[PDB]
Amino acid sequence: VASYDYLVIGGGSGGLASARRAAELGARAAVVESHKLGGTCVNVGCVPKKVMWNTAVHSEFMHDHADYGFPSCEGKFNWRVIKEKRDAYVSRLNAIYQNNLTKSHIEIIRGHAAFTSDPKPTIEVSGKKYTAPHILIATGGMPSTPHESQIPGASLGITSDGFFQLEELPGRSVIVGAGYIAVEMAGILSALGSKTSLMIRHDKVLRSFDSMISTNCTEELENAGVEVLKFSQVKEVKKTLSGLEVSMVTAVPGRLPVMTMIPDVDCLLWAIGRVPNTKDLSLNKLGIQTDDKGHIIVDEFQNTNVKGIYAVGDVCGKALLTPVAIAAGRKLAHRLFEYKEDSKLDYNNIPTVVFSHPPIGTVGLTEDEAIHKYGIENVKTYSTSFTPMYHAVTKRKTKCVMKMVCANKEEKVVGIHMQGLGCDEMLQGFAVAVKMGATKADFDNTVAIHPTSSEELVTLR
Amino acid sequence: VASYDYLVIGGGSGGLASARRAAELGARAAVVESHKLGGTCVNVGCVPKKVMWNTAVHSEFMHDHADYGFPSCEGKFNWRVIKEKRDAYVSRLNAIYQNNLTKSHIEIIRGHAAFTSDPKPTIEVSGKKYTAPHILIATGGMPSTPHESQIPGASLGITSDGFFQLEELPGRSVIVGAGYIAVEMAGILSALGSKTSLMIRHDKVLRSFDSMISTNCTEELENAGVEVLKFSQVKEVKKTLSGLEVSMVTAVPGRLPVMTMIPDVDCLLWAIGRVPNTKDLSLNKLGIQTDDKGHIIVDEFQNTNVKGIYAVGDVCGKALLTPVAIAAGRKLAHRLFEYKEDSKLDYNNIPTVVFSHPPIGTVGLTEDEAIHKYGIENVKTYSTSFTPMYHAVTKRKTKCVMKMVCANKEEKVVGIHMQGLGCDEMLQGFAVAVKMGATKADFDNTVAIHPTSSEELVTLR
Ligand SMILES: Cc1cc2nc3c(=O)[nH]c(=O)nc-3n(C[C@H](O)[C@H](O)[C@H](O)COP(=O)(O)OP(=O)(O)OC[C@H]3O[C@@H](n4cnc5c(N)ncnc54)[C@H](O)[C@@H]3O)c2cc1C
Ligand SMILES: Cc1cc2nc3c(=O)[nH]c(=O)nc-3n(C[C@H](O)[C@H](O)[C@H](O)COP(=O)(O)OP(=O)(O)OC[C@H]3O[C@@H](n4cnc5c(N)ncnc54)[C@H](O)[C@@H]3O)c2cc1C
Repeated sequence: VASYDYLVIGGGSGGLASARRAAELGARAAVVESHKLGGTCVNVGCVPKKVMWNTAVHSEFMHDHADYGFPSCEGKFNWRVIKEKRDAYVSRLNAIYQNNLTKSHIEIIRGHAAFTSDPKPTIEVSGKKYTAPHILIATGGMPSTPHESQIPGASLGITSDGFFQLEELPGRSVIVGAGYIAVEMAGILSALGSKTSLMIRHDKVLRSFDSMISTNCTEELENAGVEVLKFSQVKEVKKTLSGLEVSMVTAVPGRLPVMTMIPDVDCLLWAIGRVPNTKDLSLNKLGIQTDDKGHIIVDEFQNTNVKGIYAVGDVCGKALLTPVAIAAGRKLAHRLFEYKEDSKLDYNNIPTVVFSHPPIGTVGLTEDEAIHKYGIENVKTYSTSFTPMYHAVTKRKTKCVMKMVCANKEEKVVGIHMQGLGCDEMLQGFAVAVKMGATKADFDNTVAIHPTSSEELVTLR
Repeated sequence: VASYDYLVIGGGSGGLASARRAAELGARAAVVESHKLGGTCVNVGCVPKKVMWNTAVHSEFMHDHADYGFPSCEGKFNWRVIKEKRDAYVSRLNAIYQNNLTKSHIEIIRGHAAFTSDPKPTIEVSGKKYTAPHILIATGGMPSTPHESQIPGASLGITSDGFFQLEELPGRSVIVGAGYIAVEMAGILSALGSKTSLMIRHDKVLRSFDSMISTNCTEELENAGVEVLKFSQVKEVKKTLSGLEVSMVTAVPGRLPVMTMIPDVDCLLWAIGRVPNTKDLSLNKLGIQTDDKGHIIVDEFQNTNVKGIYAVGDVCGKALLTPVAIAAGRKLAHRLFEYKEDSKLDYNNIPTVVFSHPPIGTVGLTEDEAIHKYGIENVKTYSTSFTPMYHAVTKRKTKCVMKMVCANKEEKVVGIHMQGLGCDEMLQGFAVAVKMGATKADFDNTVAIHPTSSEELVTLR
């Protein structure tokens, strides 16, 4: 039984960040990883998605070439070219992460970890036992797929994981889901030339975002050539002579349901949710609490119900983002190894960017949320909608929408929501201001930068 | 003698902003404009420059097309196409501004204003007299050109004004100056295909910016194909059989001077400075103080030395930016018409973006300036340099450099300097944070947005 100061199960965003900071603080740490280091973000998430987004962005920009004075660009996108380069880049990152661990003196234990029946919390990997007074579970999640029992032929569809394995651009693609992953995948497939449909259960995507954003985003998708199938769900999938045939039920409220077949589908992509990866951990041998989806339950300090067992990141089911896993893992290392007892992540005011076309940035409360926290009488919003100057000379157009949610007489800025060209890079510093408690006077008293889209946020009236 | 509550001389950025706010406050105002409304920014500045930058940006992006999986884009940029569209857009703005004035009930007096010999400050426009207890001079500036006496044939060169009149892309262009305007013009001409040289008196451009930026910017220019002629100045210009011939002196320190002729020059562009437009105002009839360049001198509240005469914007010679003229004109209207005596613009922490390739964003003190304000022992900087993920798959590369200047033990953020893709839209919100007095802990405690360039600023170590 090898003993360490800190054992980290999972070498993804949160596990690596926590292990590294712990080691800086003098901990003797080991990371257990059964697949590739870098976890979901590097291998099948953030990174490869962003490369594909940059690619889709080129496709759009190329539509405006002629408007800008240049000769019309003619063609066909070659999927394999970028796929090969994308894979190589991921390989480069994997090697870097590994080196980061080695330079820090963190041991990498390769294999699948499971808790043992032993009294003091102990794990087993490949027959060998390992123990530590502090064990972090950061095993992340996985894409959720429907059961063949509820949707027959569901297994003919792929998930976001399968998207990263594709080697050719699918001719006809149907994406099921209305969350950010669904939205991003649809936007990439469509821009690159797949005839794409997005199938949602209601009438708008991103229903948990501020309603200005969910409305605007749904419109932008339509405008970009994505067919949004509203109030629709899949009833069955079947393998035909030439691709797939999707049976769907459309049930507009106030109307009779109608069943439609979607033929000649090359790619059916389930983007319906994520499930936590806890199933094969033997949690129950320690009685560690989970919810009914399998999420590990923790307190504000990332503690599980068992002393010396912590959990961070996706496996916890809250705020499923790489930077949150990182920040939570770092704060936890400071608490454990630097004895900063008050060290923990504040889950409010976490900023998010959705890589749609144009991209979306949001931080803080939606208008409704502020309304429920402070009362209608105490909430005031400011918004603007305009066509960015980029489009002044183009036939193709996109819009930029921005909304600021203020509370109390002081007009404290409690939410910023926007969609538009440049919004992916614009959000970070306003997130800093929001975190600091800025009021609207603070924004207004900041001299604008002209001509930019960002200046609109400091000139709202 | 027609009397108003407020007379504004000049209908550009600051004059229009001030007149509009005054009118909201109940003032009966009139704007005197001898040319086009919108002034320098709209007609020959910010706006047309940005359109040309977006055009240059397309040119670059088109170099990466093939790397991204698409077929090589082949050609020749057509200057007149975009020129025509750019001019139309400016025409659209002129009409909008005019309408803005009318909707506000502001009178537009068309013509050139000059002060009169009259005791109570009075102006004359086209034979008629106008007076007000509050008169704002916001006449802006103009490009500076050398005297034929010092540089013979200087008048064969054009200025940034002339740049906006060009109808064809010059084959060979030489730009003289090392300030932002010079840098921007060179970057646009070069990206669009002119064989471009930038002639600077020292070894770096943007010498008043943080030295990380002046170094990086000079390198990026070289890397983008701009020939930077260091320690060089023009000695004479002459009209040859086929364009211009520029005689220059290069005087590297530690070396002997060497004279070179530059032949076959299509376009010689002077970007050496701006001069205030005060010369034809008859200021001296009121004894209004100017400095030796012709700038009107004002106090912190924009007052001139004469009661009821104010000046804002470029004519004052400080912080030559549209948003500063706007903010100063607005604060002044609140002071005059809302009786807010403490109403004035804080000239610290004004953010700037330079539309180079990649763009530059800066706010606050350079490292040297912090060093002189606080002492070397009290200044600590943080910086990073990296290749944006956009280039992971391209043969062409650009870099991103960021620097944070902190002061005192608390590490108050007193300066942010950066250059890189996306930096034009990234700056605004950090400018808000800087204005509010953020410290480095405030940045560090803000959860990152991944994957973006902006996240680097909140993860500096
Ligand atoms: C398509 C997609 C796009 C995304 N885009 C973004 C984005 O742009 N920005 C963003 O912020 N977030 C994005 N996310 C979310 C981000 O990827 C996750 O929030 C993040 O990866 C969660 O980190 P984690 O540390 O919890 O887990 P993970 O990164 O998943 O890592 C868990 C690791 O544990 C390993 N493991 C699991 N069980 C065991 C075991 N028993 N023994 C040993 N090893 C084990 C796994 O192999 C894995 O490497 C995206 C996600 C997806 C799916
Ligand atoms: C090439 C270039 C690019 C620039 N790019 C940017 C940029 O991207 N961002 C930025 O913030 N700033 C930029 N600037 C600077 C910005 O244009 C100026 O700071 C801004 O225009 C100054 O406003 P102003 O109100 O002082 O004067 P102006 O806008 O110049 O207006 C002065 C007005 O007064 C009129 N006038 C003058 N004298 C009289 C008289 N006697 N009677 C009647 N009317 C009169 C003039 O015709 C004019 O319309 C740029 C400038 C240039 C030259």
